[PDB]
Amino acid sequence: VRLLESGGGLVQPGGSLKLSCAASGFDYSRYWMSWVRQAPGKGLKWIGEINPVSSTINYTPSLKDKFIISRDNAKDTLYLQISKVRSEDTALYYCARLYYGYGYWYFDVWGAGTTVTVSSAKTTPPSVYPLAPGSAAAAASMVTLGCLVKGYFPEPVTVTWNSGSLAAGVHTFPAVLQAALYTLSSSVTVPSSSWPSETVTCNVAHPASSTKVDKKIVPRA
Amino acid sequence: VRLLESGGGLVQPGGSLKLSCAASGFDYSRYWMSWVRQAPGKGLKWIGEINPVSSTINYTPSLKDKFIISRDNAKDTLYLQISKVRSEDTALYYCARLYYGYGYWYFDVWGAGTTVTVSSAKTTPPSVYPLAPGSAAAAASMVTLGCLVKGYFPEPVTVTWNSGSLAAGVHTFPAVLQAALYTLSSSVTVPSSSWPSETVTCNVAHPASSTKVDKKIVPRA
Amino acid sequence: RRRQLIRQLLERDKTPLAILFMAAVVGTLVGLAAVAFDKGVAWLQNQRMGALVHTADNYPLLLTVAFLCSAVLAMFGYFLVRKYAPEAGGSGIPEIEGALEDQRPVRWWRVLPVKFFGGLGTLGGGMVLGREGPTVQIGGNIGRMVLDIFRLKGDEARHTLLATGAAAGLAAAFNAPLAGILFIIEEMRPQFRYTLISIKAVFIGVIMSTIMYRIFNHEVALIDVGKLSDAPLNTLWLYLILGIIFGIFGPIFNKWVLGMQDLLHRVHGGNITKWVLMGGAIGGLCGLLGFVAPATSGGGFNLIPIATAGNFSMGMLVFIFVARVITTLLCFSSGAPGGIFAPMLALGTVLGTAFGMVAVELFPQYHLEAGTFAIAGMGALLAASIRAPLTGIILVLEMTDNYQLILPMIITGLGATLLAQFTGGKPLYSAILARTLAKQEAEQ
Amino acid sequence: RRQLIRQLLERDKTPLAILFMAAVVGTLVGLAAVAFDKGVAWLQNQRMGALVHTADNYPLLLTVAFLCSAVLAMFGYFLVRKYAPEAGGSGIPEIEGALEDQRPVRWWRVLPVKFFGGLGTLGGGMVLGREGPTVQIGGNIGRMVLDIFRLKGDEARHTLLATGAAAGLAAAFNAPLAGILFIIEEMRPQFRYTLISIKAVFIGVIMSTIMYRIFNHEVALIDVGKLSDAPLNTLWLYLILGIIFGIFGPIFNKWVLGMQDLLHRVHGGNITKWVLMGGAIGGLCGLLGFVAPATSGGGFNLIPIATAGNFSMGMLVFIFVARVITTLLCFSSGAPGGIFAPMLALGTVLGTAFGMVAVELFPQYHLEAGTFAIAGMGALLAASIRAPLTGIILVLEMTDNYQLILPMIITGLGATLLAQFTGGKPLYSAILARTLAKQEA
Amino acid sequence: DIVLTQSPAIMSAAPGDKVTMTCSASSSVSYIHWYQQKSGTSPKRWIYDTSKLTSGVPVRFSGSGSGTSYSLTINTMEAEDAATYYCQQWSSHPQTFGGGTKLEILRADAAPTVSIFPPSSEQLTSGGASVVCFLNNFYPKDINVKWKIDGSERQNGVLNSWTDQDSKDSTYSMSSTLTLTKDEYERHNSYTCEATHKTSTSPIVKSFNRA
Amino acid sequence: DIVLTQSPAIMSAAPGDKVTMTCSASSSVSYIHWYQQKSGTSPKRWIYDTSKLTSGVPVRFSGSGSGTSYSLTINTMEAEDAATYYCQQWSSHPQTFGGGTKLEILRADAAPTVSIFPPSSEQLTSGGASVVCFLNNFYPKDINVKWKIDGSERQNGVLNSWTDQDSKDSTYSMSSTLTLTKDEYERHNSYTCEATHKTSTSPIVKSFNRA
Repeated sequence: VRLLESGGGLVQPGGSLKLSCAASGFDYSRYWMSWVRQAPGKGLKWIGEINPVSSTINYTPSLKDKFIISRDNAKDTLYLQISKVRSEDTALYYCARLYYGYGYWYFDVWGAGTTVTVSSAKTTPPSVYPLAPGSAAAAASMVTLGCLVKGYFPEPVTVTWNSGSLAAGVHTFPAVLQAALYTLSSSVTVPSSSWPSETVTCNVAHPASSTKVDKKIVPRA
Repeated sequence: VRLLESGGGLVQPGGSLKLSCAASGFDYSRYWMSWVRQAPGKGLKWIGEINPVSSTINYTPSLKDKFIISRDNAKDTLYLQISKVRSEDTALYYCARLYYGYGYWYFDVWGAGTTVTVSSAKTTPPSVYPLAPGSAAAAASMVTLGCLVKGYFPEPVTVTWNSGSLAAGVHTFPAVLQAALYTLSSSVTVPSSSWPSETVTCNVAHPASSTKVDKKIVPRA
Repeated sequence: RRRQLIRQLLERDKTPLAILFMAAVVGTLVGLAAVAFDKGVAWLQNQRMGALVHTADNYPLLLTVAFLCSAVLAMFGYFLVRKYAPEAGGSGIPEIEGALEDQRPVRWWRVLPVKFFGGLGTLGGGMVLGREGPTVQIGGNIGRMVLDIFRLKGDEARHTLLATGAAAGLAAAFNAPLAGILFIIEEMRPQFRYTLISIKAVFIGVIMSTIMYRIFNHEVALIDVGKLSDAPLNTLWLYLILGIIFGIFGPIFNKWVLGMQDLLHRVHGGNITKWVLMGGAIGGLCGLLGFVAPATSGGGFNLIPIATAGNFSMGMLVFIFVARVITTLLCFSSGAPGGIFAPMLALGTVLGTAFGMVAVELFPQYHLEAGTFAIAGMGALLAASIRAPLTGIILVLEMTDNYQLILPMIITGLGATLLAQFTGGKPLYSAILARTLAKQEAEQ
Repeated sequence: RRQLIRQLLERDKTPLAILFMAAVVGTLVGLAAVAFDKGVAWLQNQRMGALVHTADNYPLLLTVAFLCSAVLAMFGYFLVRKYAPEAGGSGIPEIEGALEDQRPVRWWRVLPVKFFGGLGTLGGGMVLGREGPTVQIGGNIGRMVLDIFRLKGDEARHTLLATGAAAGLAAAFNAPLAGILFIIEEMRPQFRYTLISIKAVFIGVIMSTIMYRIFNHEVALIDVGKLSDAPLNTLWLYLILGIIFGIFGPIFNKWVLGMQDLLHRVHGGNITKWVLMGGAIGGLCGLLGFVAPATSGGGFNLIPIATAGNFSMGMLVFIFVARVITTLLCFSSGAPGGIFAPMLALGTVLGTAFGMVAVELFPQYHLEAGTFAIAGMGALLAASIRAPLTGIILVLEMTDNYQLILPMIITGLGATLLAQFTGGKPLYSAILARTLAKQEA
Repeated sequence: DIVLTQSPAIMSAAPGDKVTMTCSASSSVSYIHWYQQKSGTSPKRWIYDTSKLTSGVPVRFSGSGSGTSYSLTINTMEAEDAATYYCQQWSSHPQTFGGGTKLEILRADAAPTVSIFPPSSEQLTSGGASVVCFLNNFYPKDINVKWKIDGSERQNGVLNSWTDQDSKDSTYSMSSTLTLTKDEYERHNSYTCEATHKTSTSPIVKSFNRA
Repeated sequence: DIVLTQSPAIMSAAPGDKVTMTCSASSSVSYIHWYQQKSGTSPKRWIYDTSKLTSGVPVRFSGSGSGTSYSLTINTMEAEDAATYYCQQWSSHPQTFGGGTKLEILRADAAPTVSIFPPSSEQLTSGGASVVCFLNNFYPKDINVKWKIDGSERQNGVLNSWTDQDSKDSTYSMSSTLTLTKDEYERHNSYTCEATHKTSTSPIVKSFNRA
């Protein structure tokens, strides 16, 4: 039982796109399919539903051709068209299959989501800067390292350390947007004896801009 | 309703291949499927049948796993895998959907067939050469042109004229074999008052080497 | 009297082999008979289709031949009935219901050829009647004929082979074995006293005639509707309301079907010519309408699937309904040979669909599909006019095969029988026997 | 004639009191049946949980399996012997009698005895159904509200007794139609006209089904999926299967009756030799519901598994014999609980086995053993209890393979036909005949 | 496994003719099916269960038989009936097919349309030089092609191919392919193609000159 | 259309504890459903029709209420139990969701493990200079930060960014980052970062000096 929505990404305002949910693990007809979006860190809202014989398609109290739901049982897939996109529509979009118990319907099984970012801002690679502690700090129990992934657009970047093998004691913080670019930082507290005697590297992908980068945190010489 | 079998072409003697038949237009579970082959020039030979739940598979008086038949109800696809391919196994292979009336079973809808050639030869894109009438064409009512398809292996190839829009007045002669390479021509007749005045293109297609050539018949300058 | 019971219990379910074997031959004949009759009606509606193609230009001339063929055949049918077997006009189920009570004659030498060729005429011209009428009666007489021809003696053999013929008759008309059996033992049988109908014999009859029907009619269902959606428990009350609506309309329909029988009697006064003429006039109107509005005419089976799929507009539905009440009355009420059973399914579909439409828009939280109400409503007119719910349900179920709709189907059905009782309607099959049996007494 | 015209115009008129009272009966029987169902479930789960606590020590677990089953069985047989002997065994014939005005409906007694009695026998994993308990419980419920509301008349006494018995089968199988059909094919006074309002029996069953659905929605008792179809040149095979059931149908009746007797000797009517032999079989149940669960239990579990053709031929024959033995020993021993359910499970297993043979013998028919499973499933019920029309519609409502309607009828009919021509009798009637005759002699 | 043998292996009637072919079988078989395989098309279930017609099969087609002999009949055969027809049984396992009866159409005469074709210029950049010559839509099927390089005969390195009988017009068509090398062809000027057929006593000649 | 409003907006509760959120509705609603959304994953169906645990759901969870007011409840909360609970009705149309209630592991306090960072050399090879300050691993989430440039307070071009609670220690981290142009940066020397967290009335000061 998988629902796999794709089609998300960056669109310029006033544009339009076609999000797509691709379904496996069940008889896709018989089942009502739905679209529910989440305005980032905020309330879940329901876009619409479409029945299996596509003879019923219901939207939310939403303007004329804003949304256009449809599906193709032959390809086992569900589409959603947003037309004249605006910043409102920047959100995580999940498709879900509809069921019930007593007969008041619920959202049975959800997809992972795709993010649609609605922005005139241009895609822009990130710059990766290491964060060694300075020739002014006396190495204690734990040594804290890090990298600043400054000046990208759009979300997301993926930050891992030592190709993700140093999974312990890491924090990638949330990115914050500023004047149409994002910045995030990433910590990795290792013990004092671990480093500089050992190589601690940070790996950053921003695939939006085909950027892959490895920046090694060498101590402040 | 349609069965569109494939994966055939050229195999080395003793070696093995897997045919897929991909079905679409009917609930593919529900139906016992089958394979029937036909050696060039000769009659029909039932190979095997698989039910929907894969819990019954009969083969003809075959050997070990001379043949292996399977099906993927998820993909709507039938499979036939042949082993130790001696040349008896050079045929056109039909996947057929099975059904009954009073209850004595027949082969309901047949696919188009893929060809399998057991031979040690080599896949060769055909050469296609335009055949326009010699510089003094005493152009009567109806000009006949054609295109020559030589030096391919294996079979088959398909010739259509202007992507099928020209169907009336088209021949295609069975390819003849010469030093392990096949050759054929294809003729077509139009109003003289319709060519050179209008594009006449032949679309040759050799599946085995996945080639299309679109030669367009230029008058003789 | 307990000692009697002990003797009876130990002697239960024992049917003389003669009876069983005779039911078998009964079913086989009724099956073939119904098969043949069905093929006949088909051939004729096809002939008529063939002439409309020979005159496919000239619009009024086509409208003419549509009418005239239907005229000619309907007349021929009305005639055969009036001139050789008055008992075989109208349905013929109450005629058989009576025969079971020993209150009517089974003049088979008469009815068989009359009802058969008579119906071949009325159905084959595209009139709004079913085949159950003809085949149930035809079925009963075949059962009588083989009781006579074989001189079988006893109350058992006279009730049983009459009832198994009757059932095989419904079974072969709908390809509905269980519906055949359930019909007998819920509606057909003597309703007020114990009887000697062997149920095991009824079965064998029906089995045979279904096998006969399947031999020639293999690989096509009468109504294909596909697997519909389900109904959630919070959706049920809506089928009860639909049942109520059918419950009030059920007897209102019975009034008109009876009343109309009368109002049409005057037009001909019992006169063989005013009848046959009026006969071919409604008949002509049928072939005419089976061209300019075919949903208003014909048996009705054709628009069941179309309506279930929700392919008619609301306008078009309400039209079809009205036009079909009219044409249903006009054909049955006018005493032409042919059941009212089939066109009752067609009306219940159309009405149920219409309710479902309204239901769908008003309750989008239910995720309704009009077509579940079509199927609930399909056997509900049969449950409030004929008042044989158990037969209607299992008939619909055998035909549309949506067993997941069992609850809504029962609940609609039951609600229909309950309101058809509390508004003082009467089992339309009974009321026709009561009019017929009383009309025989009160002319003495 | 004059009388008939008067009757016709007065047909299908049920006093609104009766209707309304049917509605309440169904509702109670539904809830009752639900609660009973939950109870048995709960107790099978307790026993499952103790076998977890002693999951090491092999003979210690085999003992606790035995002893819980023993103890619950005993508790059941006791409640029955000590307070309502009428509520031992099935209880269907007991109600059939009541319909004939030949047995009393001591509800004040049976309700608590059959209920908690069954909760004991079923809940210990005995080879008995829920129809027994629910059908009887259902009738008494109908009796009790006839009493409590002082409804007067033959109608109100036969109707509210019947709707209760129907609601009882309906809620036992989620099978509305089978409920109603059972009444008017087997339950009703078989030899004289009666005043059972069918419209009333419906409303009952409606309510009790609605009750069952409210607590047990989105779970079928038997899931089997959509089977294949049966071509016409395949039908004869179902007739042969029906004959095989037709011969074995009465042979089964013999042993079920004969075994009621051979087990009476073991106790002689003595409340202690009974209850003790009661928990001895009961113990052998929970024991076998561990070392070969298919030979024990209600049987619904193995229906799906057999229909899908997942048992071998060996495994099937075993499960059959084992299940004949265990079926008799539990019902024959007058423990409270139907034989209806275990009869389906026997019919499936037999039918499947026939289908296996069938498949290998006739490759050109493209058979699927599982179609003979579903034909055979109601066939024992058609040759032992001889209510084929209820059997068919019951299987149909539960397996939902309407396409197999012909094979199902043909098998069923062929079974009732040969269980007549080999001199067997409606096992539910023969029990009433034994019981009514043992009353006068 | 029943062996089915089909009456004429190749038969020949003129439209209007009632036609019958036969499927005789090694043991007894019941309800056989028949397949129509037109030229380079897949088999099409034609007649099933001995005598039922598939949907869309003209009623001009019929079926009968029982036991060991079965037949398929065309009452007033039509020219678009040219196929090979197989019968098939599955009353006994495994199922089995007939040898096929290739029905071929008798029609009136049709003069061949000869068309001559000089080795294309990219074929000269290859090394070969196949001169092609189409004879199209002739009846009957026996035709005689003759090659004349500079008035003199050639019969080395010639290849022929005939199509099956066409489904609407029932005519045949033939291709002739003279293959030489670049020089072996350039060392001549006149190439002719000579067509002898029933419809003309005097051979239909067509020729091209490089110069 | 119906607006549901879940009462605790965010809440904390120690493992093995009785937790209960509301979901008050603007009109009357029946059989509401509850979804658990863990951090960065697909919402999952938890409770439905006012209170049936979905296949899988630990038995420690429970629903109830009616009409205008419902509630999810956890007798003995757990580790794996923190996440976001969204109630949802579809009793009326269109369906609606509640605000959500974030369920958080309450824990023992933690003072923050502060790190301060000098702008990288390459960031300066570009004329930007970000001073990063990691306040790692502190409970509660409530913290204050404050920068000192040459020991002087500064509010511009500071960007602050908390992680959501940890799933290894249930503590917050937070980063403050101060961005300055290379020039801007170079005319100052003493750069300090002041953490003011509940577990001390004297702030953890962490700072460096360019010199």
